[PDB]
Amino acid sequence: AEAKKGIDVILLYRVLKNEAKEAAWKMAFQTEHSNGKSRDADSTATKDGPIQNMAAIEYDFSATSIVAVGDKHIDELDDAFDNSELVEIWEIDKAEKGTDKDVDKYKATYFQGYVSSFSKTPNSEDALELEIEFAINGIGQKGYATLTTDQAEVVSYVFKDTVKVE
Amino acid sequence: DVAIYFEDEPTTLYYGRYQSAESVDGSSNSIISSFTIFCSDPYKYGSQIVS
Repeated sequence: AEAKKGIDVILLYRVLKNEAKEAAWKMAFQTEHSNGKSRDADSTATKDGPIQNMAAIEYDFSATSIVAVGDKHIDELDDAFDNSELVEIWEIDKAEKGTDKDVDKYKATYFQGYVSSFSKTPNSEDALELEIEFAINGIGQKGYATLTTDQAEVVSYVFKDTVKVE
Repeated sequence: DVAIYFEDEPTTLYYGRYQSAESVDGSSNSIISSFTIFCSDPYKYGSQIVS
């Protein structure tokens, strides 16, 4: 079988109030992100053995990227953090494709939440780095999502001849 | 009242009776707890001497 690479999972964002004007955009130069879920297990001891009682779900979310020059979406995220508005998040997997009624769609998951951290540490010898954390309401939903052509490929050059370009 | 003897004092005598216990847990078969004895005559007697 074949292992699954971690470079095939990307993230998309969109501010909630602009859901009728634009499609979700992709943040550039992503390095890693972490997604975790957990439940609190409460144990009660009886004469037969421990019995576990489970609690609600807690989400732990984080992201990391490199700030690019001329990118205006970081300003949108900063304004959303300042004014405390809702943000949508998509987690799209590029290694899975749909079969019957979703031919050009990938498996994904849908979240909404706020922004609760915004940090950056510029040093004298490295590149600028950005770290974001979220607080998520409710329970994430499952389905299939659409990726445009320019957000799913990498650009490279092709063969060229040895004559002057006209 | 009854007589109470302790092994680390082999030459003493006590007077008292059981008063109350402490709550025990019902989730185990090895239990540690305690109970209280109430002595109203507070003195510790010795052997009897006839002279």
